[PDB]
Amino acid sequence: MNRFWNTKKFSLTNADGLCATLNEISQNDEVLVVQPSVLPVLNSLLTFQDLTQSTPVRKITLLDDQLSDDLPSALGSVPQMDLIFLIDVRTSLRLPPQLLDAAQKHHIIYCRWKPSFQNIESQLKELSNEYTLYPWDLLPFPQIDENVLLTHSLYNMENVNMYYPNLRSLQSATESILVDDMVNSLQSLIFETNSIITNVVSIGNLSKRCSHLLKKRIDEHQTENDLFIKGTLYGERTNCGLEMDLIILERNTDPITPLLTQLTYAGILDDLYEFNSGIKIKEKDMNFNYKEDKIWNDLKFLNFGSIGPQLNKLAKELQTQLQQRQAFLKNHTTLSSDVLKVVETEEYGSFNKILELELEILMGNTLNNDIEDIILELQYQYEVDQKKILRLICLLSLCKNSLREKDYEYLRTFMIDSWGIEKCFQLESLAELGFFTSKTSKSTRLQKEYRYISQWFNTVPATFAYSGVVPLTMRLVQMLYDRSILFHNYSSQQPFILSREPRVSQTEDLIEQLYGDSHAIEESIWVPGTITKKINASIKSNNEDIALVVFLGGVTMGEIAIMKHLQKILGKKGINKRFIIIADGLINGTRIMNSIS
Amino acid sequence: NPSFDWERLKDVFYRSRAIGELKWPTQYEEFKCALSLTVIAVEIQDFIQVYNYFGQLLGKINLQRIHEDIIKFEFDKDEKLILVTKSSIKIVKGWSPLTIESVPLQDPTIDTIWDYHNGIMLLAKSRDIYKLNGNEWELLYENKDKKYNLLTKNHWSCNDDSIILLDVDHVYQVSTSNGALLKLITDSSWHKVTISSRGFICLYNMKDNKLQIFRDPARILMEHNLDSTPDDICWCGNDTVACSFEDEIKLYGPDGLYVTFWYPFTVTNLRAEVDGLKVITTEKIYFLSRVQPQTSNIFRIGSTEPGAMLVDSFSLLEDHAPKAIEILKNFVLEKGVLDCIAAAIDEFEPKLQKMLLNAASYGKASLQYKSFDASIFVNACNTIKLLNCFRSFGIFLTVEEYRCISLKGVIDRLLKYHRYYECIQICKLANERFLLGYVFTEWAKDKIKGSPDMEDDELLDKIKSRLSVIDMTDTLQMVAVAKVAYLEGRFQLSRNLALLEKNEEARIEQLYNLDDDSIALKECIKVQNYSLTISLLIALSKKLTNSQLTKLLIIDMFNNPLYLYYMRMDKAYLYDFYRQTDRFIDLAHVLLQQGKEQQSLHSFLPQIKDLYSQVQNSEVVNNTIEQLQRQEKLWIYQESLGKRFAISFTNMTLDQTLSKLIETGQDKQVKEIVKKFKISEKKLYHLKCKTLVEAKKFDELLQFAQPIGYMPFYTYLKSRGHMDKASPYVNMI
Repeated sequence: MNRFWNTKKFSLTNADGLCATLNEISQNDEVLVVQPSVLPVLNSLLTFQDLTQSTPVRKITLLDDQLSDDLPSALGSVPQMDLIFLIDVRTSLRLPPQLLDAAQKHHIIYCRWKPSFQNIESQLKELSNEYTLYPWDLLPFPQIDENVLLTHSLYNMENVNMYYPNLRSLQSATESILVDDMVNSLQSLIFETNSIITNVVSIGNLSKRCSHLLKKRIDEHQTENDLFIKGTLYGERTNCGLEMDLIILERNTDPITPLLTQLTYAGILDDLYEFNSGIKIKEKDMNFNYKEDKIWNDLKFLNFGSIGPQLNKLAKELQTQLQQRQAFLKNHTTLSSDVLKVVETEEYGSFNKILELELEILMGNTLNNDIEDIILELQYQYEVDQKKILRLICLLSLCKNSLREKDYEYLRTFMIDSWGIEKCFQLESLAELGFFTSKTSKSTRLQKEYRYISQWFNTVPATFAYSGVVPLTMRLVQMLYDRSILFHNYSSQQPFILSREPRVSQTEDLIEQLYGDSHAIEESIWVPGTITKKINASIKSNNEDIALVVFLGGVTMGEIAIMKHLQKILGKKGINKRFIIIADGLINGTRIMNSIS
Repeated sequence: NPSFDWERLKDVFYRSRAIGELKWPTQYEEFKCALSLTVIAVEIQDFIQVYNYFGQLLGKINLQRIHEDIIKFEFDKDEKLILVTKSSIKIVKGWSPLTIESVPLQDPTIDTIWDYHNGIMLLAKSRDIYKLNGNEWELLYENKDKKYNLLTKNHWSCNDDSIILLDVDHVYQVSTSNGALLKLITDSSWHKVTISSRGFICLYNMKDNKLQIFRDPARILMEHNLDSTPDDICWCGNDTVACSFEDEIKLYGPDGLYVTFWYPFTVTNLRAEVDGLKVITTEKIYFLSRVQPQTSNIFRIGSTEPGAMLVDSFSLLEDHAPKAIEILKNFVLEKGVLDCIAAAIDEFEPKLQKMLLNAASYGKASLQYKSFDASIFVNACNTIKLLNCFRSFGIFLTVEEYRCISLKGVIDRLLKYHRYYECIQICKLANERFLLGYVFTEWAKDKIKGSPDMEDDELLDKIKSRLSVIDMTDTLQMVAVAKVAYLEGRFQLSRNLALLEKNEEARIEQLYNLDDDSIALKECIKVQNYSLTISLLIALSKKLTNSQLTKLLIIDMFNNPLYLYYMRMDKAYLYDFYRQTDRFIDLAHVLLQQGKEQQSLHSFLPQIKDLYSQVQNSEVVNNTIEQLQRQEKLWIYQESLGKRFAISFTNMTLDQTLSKLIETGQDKQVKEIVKKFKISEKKLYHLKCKTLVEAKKFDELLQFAQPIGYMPFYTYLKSRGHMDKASPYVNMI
């Protein structure tokens, strides 16, 4: 596992899969037709120069509406170079309308998770026969960091958040498709590395459905005999034995954190500009590759207040010393130059205004009658964007468990006046999702004032990811392996202090007051230790611990750097764990509001 | 020593053994008979009886009166009786439910069948060459002028490729794949042919006895001028040619020598197997096999091969144990271990088999640690264990035949006569699982195709009860069982049989093709494979009607809007669906999305107001209509400003429309907006202050200063393009 859970191999394997499949289709020149929602994924695996070398493809086209008259131009190019479509129907269930339409007016590659045990298309039957289907096996490859894997399941071609679809009536099936996609992606990683999953912890109602479905699709595949052979034969490092944590969390467990203003260097760049599937900013672009840009690795998670001063050290270090590094040092200086100037000028600054104002809610300092002037001053005096208020208004409701009826209809009315009648449906979807409610399949939602959370989990004392606030997602993960956070604020009943394995004992009562139910957290154990694990472990012993953290619904870039800090703080305290943050996309405050409607 | 006789021609030994025992000892032997591999079919008056080699009556095809003359009958490859009539050919497919499948000539009005032998058939009047490639006479050779002159029905033969046909003067030939003449010898007076499995052609003259076995023309391999005309010139596998003088079978060989195998009783019929010459007598059946090199070394008299002295060494372990360890060291104990193993399989008697395997296992462990894999020994034991289990069931197979036809061949030959339990043990004994599936599904196929009046309730138990005992997977293939139930018309348990499959894709597909679509859809929810369910629905929509889909969706897919998500791009279908389903809040957002997609919300806005007025079963609905009723006053009042100020006001919010009034400059209309629309005192100040500071040094705020705390007057001036003239507000605070 240590030599097999190497994420860099995933990226190279997927690149080899496309190239191997591409050549066998044809040997003459080819024109690739790439779906717009998958294009940044390919450019993450391989560049244009690399692709043309081992494969005959020379031009890449998009499935947008522009490829209708250009399709006829491509039709002339079709004679010169073969046309091979590239579509992704895993989370859309429907082919791109432009592709099917263009077929009747003038070879398809469909992405698929790596097969598990063996090793939708009737729509095009109306068009014609002799259709060729070459599957492209895919695995979640690292894109932003070595220990971070994204499946890009949160968004389909319309760019609607599958966790928060704009059409509210479809959340019973849009949500459940995402879970089915997570299990298939997780099976791809589990079987490739031949890992054996030990005790599993899940928080939130939707998380349980992902663990149970994963157990069903793993139990139906492997048996006890099939389990003994895998662990013992495959090295198992002969040190401790078997351990595979599968902490599974969903976004609704911690909705406050996406509404906060990010501060990490890769968070601010994600906050101001939208990263895409390939983690490349559209307006100004460079190779945001951790493998290539060695400086990018050391700066992508520091507090933005440190990127500037620490770039002086990096700049002067090359003075005593390279040409490739020479462009890198100035490129990140320019990024720290472009970003820094935008901070104090755009919205009359207000970047420090929002940051200090967020705290005034996170300790309950902002009192009831002050909402009138605070919200009004932002919209008018500072000319701040609508989303930066609608995100801040949602923060008010969550950190006080509700809003008084005097202000709830005030804020709703004020938003209608300042931004039209469309906000009476944006503010309606927020209320149903629990982001902005009042006193007056039942998914989990926060049900407590953030004053209690700040007191209990010490979220407001390591506070570099956000505006001086530890995300509640870190505390939930930390409270399993480390009860020291609770023992100073919520104590006298903690069973232990430090546990190698994730434990949920004597914490179900805490969730009952928190999420409104005591059964939100469940630890359904898998193959039970010395009964099957240590018996297999000690067998090969005589004759670190990967701790996958699945993020259902997207992880903010501030919650990625806060696990790395969490992994380090656990390492010094005895519980040495490696955290692999499997997720399904990047989620921010601006991404949410563009999806809630 | 078993080498009692073990006669040799020139260098190789030949042996005779006893295979089974017959229980006729009557005219049945004289009566016509045929053999394939296990069974013998004799016609006793109008009662054709099929006996195995151990005298067990398996089946009995009484002639259905006659209805057609029965000249001959054989077995092709699978022990299926091929009763041949002057008019047509009637193969046999079942013995308890006798289901003779008659295959007629295409034109049974001019010619007639003259002879049939292993497929290829030959007409009578116009001597054509046909072939049974199924339920038809697939023609192979076309007639011509002077094609052939077979003196008697015993003037031709064929096995799989050559269709050698004996002319009067020449010896012609045909091949199945092409059907062409390949004339061998210009001069010939030959009267018989017994082409073997490999292709070694035989001949005979019967005027001067001139047995002249060949392999190809222009070459002679043997020309023994035997004395008396024989009775049955059979074949000894692939090697030699025998005869049958009275009770005297002589295995002829090279260079004019023969070995005589006298028999107590007369010789009736001879079947040329792959590696034997099964000889039938009135009492028991014999087997003129050929001695392999393994047994020719171990059991030869006065032998000195490594195989022989290992057996001697084992035979001295009983009392001369310190005198039998030295013999092992003398020779090469690698040929001896393998010779015993490869010779124990050949032997039939269990006693020699147990000693030979004892001898090999005795010397097997006197080798290096990894000298050779023991799998050769275990495989030999398993092969011998099976070939002795078949003998208990009446099927006698040598090692060659049990591998020429695999375990499927044995199972097939037993499934014909409804012996399913025996096939169960054989499959278990071989430690196979794929054949175990093929056994069960055939049993379930016949039971459904058998008793037609058996009620569904007890019948479903019978299939389920026997399935539970048998532990196997991927080969049960209940969809084949479901299809058989469907063909019989008992579709009630067809679903029930479909519901007991471990393959989700097959269970859903079979249930769909059975047209129990309501049940098929519901079960697909349990699997929770949303990829599969959405594939069923699009296929379901291909043959159902537009309304019938909706009727199914409402009843069974109420709280599961998956199909709607499949067509979210088609607002047309979702529109009429939601009203007919009588969902009104959900319908509003579809109307809403059209407004935002086409950038026109007013064109839909009053219609949305209508929909929220048809539910009333909520509290947020009363709030939304109020924000809509208040919007109605906002919109109608916009035309009032356009009817008295000649300014466009459409698609402007309350916030934006009040700013426009400050830019132009009004007194009461801005105040009319505030008091009528319930605009707070605070918001009025910032909105005009923001607007005024853009009005290029308006200076009216001093005339306006007469509840923002007097502070933000500075910031609008200070933090914008009005840094100058900020002093008046400095002392104003």
